Amino acid sequence: AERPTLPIPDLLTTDARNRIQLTIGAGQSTFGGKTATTWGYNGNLLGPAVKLQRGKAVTVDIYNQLTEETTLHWHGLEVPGEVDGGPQGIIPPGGKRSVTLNVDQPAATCWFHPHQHGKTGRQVAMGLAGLVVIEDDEILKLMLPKQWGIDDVPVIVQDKKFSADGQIDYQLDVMTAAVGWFGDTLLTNGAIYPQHAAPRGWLRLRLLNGCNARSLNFATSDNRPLYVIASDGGLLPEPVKVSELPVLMGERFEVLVEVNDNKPFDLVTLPVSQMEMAIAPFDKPHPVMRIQPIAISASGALPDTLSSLPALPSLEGLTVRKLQLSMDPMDFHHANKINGQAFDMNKPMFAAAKGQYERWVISGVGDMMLHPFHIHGTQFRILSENGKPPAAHRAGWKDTVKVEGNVSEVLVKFNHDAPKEHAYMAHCHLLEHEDTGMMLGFTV
Ligand SMILES: [Cu+2]
Ligand SMILES: [Cu+2]
Repeated sequence: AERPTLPIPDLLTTDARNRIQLTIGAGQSTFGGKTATTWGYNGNLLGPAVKLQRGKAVTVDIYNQLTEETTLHWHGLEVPGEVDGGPQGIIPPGGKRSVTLNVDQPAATCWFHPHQHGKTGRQVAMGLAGLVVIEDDEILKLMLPKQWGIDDVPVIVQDKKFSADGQIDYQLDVMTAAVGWFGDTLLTNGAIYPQHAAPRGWLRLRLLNGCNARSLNFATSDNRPLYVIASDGGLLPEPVKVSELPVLMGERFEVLVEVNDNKPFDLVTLPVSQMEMAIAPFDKPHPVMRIQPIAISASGALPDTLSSLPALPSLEGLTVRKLQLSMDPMDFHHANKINGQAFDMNKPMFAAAKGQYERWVISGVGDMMLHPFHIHGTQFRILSENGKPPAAHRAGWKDTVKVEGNVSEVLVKFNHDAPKEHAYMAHCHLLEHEDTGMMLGFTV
């Protein structure tokens, strides 16, 4: 048995009447010979890549065929509260939901997943995640690698814990609420250590850390560089060459990597400093996927310049908001907090100004856990990350910011409304923390 081929999510576009159908359902997937019940969008596991065009409205019809309630959140999309599919956007079992997305942001890889209050971790663990590929008039002029599933590939990396029966083993209990749900089976687009057939020249990887709790650190088996071309919210001004790429839960980077000879190399994840994430088999470099070159040459290029990043404005005069994350020293369902309160679906913590720059200061000072802090409804600028100026590859458009025993500062603006009944969320994207209170709503 050769390694399995990397599964490629289907590139899903609008039909005749500008509609997209998404069915949330249960099926079966096989993992190392053993069948398991899994959940998928438009299939058994994970989901398709929804492809939107900047400025072209589309309607998404969502059918919930699960045995519990769900929501469908578009992680990274600047859309109104009413289509954002946070915990208020309940779709009951057997239920249907329609949403109009009017995409009004630069080209980027976003994603979608459940946001059910207290169940998100379980619902992502069982298999639900999809991709969103935004294109605009600018990115297509660049001549990047762009053959979907050939030289432009999504890489959804996820660990799972299985019971001896072969079934996914999720439980949100008093330890998971603290440290997060993780396992020793690493999945790459839902496959174990797949291989991807790549043409000579530039391979474009759209990396997503789709793990509940585990952070990742991408490198190559032979330490060839990754050229970072994009972050969560789209293109950097120019490529940032790195030898390793840390990626928090819920973050996307797009990287070019060279396929310059006929020899296979792996994309790996390196050991991380995170409570209990460096236990074997993550105590050494762990293979993510085998890149197998084909003698085909690909025309994609690494442009010396990608885009223009607008100047930071003056920070004098801007509203400051302080967000203190805290974990109850020892009811575990409400142990994690922001500003001393566990998520109340009913009571938004504050109202942001529409179209007005704000500085949000997020503080994990008082514990040493990793909190990838995610704000809905915006692509922001990181001003300070964990008490340093941001790394070059992290200094563009971001929807997540590291908070780990220190203080981060991001420049935020909300171009779209979110009323009380469909508030935006701001939360830790360690899903078990989210599910145990580490989240607020806010209005616009
Ligand atoms: Cu989000
Ligand atoms: Cu957290």
